[PDB]
Amino acid sequence: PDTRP
Amino acid sequence: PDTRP
Amino acid sequence: HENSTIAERLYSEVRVLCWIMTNPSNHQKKARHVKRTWGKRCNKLIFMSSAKDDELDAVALPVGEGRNNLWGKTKEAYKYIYEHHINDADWFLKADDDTYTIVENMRYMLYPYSPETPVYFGCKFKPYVKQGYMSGGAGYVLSREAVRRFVVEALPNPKLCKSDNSGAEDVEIGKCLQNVNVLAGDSRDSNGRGRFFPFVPEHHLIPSHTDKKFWYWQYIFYKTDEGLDCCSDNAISFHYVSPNQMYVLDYLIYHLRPYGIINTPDALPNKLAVGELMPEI
Amino acid sequence: ENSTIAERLYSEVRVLCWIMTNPSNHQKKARHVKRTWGKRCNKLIFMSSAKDDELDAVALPVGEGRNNLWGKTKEAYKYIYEHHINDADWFLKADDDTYTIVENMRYMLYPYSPETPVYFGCKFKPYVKQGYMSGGAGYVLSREAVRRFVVEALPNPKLCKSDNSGAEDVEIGKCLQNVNVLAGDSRDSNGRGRFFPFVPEHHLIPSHTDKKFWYWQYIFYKTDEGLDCCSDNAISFHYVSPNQMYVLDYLIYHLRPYGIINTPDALPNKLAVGELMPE
Ligand SMILES: O=c1ccn([C@@H]2O[C@H](COP(=O)(O)OP(=O)(O)O)[C@@H](O)[C@H]2O)c(=O)[nH]1
Ligand SMILES: O=c1ccn([C@@H]2O[C@H](COP(=O)(O)OP(=O)(O)O)[C@@H](O)[C@H]2O)c(=O)[nH]1
Ligand SMILES: *[C@H]1O[C@H](CO)[C@H](O)[C@H](O)[C@H]1NC(C)=O
Ligand SMILES: *[C@H]1O[C@H](CO)[C@H](O)[C@H](O)[C@H]1NC(C)=O
Ligand SMILES: [Mn+2]
Ligand SMILES: [Mn+2]
Repeated sequence: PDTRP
Repeated sequence: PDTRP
Repeated sequence: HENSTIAERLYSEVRVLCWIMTNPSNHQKKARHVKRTWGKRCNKLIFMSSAKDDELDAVALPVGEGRNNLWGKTKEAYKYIYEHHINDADWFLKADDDTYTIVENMRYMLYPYSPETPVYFGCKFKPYVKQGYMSGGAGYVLSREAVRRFVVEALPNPKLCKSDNSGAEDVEIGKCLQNVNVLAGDSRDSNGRGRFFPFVPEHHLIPSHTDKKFWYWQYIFYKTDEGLDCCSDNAISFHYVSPNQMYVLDYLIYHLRPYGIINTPDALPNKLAVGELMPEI
Repeated sequence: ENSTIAERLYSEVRVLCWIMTNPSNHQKKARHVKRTWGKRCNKLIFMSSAKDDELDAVALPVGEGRNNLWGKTKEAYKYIYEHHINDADWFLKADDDTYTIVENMRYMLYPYSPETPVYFGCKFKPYVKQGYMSGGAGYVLSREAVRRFVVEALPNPKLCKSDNSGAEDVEIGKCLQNVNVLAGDSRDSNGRGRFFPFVPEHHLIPSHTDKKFWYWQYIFYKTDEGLDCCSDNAISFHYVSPNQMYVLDYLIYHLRPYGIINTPDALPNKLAVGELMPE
């Protein structure tokens, strides 16, 4: 997963 | 006048 | 760990009473967070409102709400303080509920000055008052003798001191105080860097507005370009600080340090005689 | 003012800092890392896809895009091993929106042998048994960790992902676990964090109390955060804007409350090769 804002 | 940021 | 012996000694030698202008809408949103951060470092903290409040122990001034009554709250607050607290402190700070004050740096600046010297300090502006006035947001601090003259000599004379409750709070007190021979002190450090600031640190470190007729560059009494040079290592106040940012400033100023870089305090100047200010920068 | 202790650690704990950036960020972001915290490192290197006079940027043989960041990490540690392995004891990876108090990093690293295979950062639990370190918060490898990575993991596609795609920080976490590099614990002796993937406000005042937020699931060591979150010797914050680099610099290094003198905790004793701190 993409855990950027 | 007011003097804001 | 920290050794705070020096600042505990100044705590007792330089008593600062801090009053905070607020209103019922701000009691929980803003005023609370002043009390929980920098407020508790003052010798005496007072919230000056139009309504009472258990949490703040707020004083209800006989003054309505709105921007049109800020001058009336200032007058009533200094009257109340003279009535009840004039011997409770040496120095009397007015701040907003979006002002952030490093109280230890205020005691540092005020140490040499006699509380019997008629003087107040802040961020000095040029217009409307010959000797300048102090930004209401940046906070300004009056000597005991300055509070006496204000309440005893200026308020009872309508020619010296505006009797309606309307107007710019900080311009009006600037006029009353010039009219009773209170001096507009110079709050800059010995290198000429500012200590009292009407904006957040970013806005002084990185001035975005570029001398383009913006009011600040026209109002400032002492000319400066600001930038990374703007700001004293012993700066006293910033303003338009959000409730959350009160806690961040507290953390970065009081808690976070680079290991092995020990702030060594500059020596305290010698006490001044009544009526005397420090050598001009 | 008295910086004797920090000058002594400067020479005893050499830290090389490399910054992941790209040409679009050279002037907007990377410059401001160099002008603030970057110059406090023993050695500062900008790792890009193109050269730059001002930064003295290294051009890695790697395309741009978020799907080549793992390729830039591999090529950067290769370059650093090739050219700088005996120029420092510790090798920090950071982004161009990371802010590092380098003196606090030296404080944390002092006791550890550079010959101990270990790295430190903000530890997350998913995808790697022993955990991995937040790319944004920054993570720092021992000399011995960098040697194993470049000499033992990179050549072996079974140990270390050979495509240039994936989460840079997860991938290095995997390569390092596979060559017996330890995931150190970077918390202070009171259990407060030192490496932070967000700005200070976000850790001091946790807004996403919304516990579904990925951070509360990823964090390796349990914490509430709040006004308690953060060490007096915190090392890094992230999602720091270029302007905020100068503010943190001012508030940390310059502004102080008169007559409150920070007194340093005594340095722990040096550890044996292979040894970590207790607790
Ligand atoms: O109707 C009002 C508006 C403002 N204030 C107070 O007056 C000061 C000025 O308000 P604010 O900080 O919002 O504006 P600024 O004048 O700094 O732009 C603050 O202490 C406010 O809490 C008030 O008591 N009643
Ligand atoms: O196409 C890209 C996008 C990002 N980056 C770099 O990758 C890191 C992570 O990106 P950013 O800080 O923008 O986002 P984050 O991943 O921290 O949410 C930074 O060091 C950027 O300079 C890059 O080299 N090329
Ligand atoms: C700006 O100036 C006005 C008067 O023109 C008021 O004195 C106002 O309080 C000032 N603002 C600040 C932040 O000091
Ligand atoms: C969040 O997690 C992803 C993988 O799920 C990546 O490791 C990403 O870099 C993480 N973000 C931060 C800020 O550490
Ligand atoms: Mn205000
Ligand atoms: Mn980033």
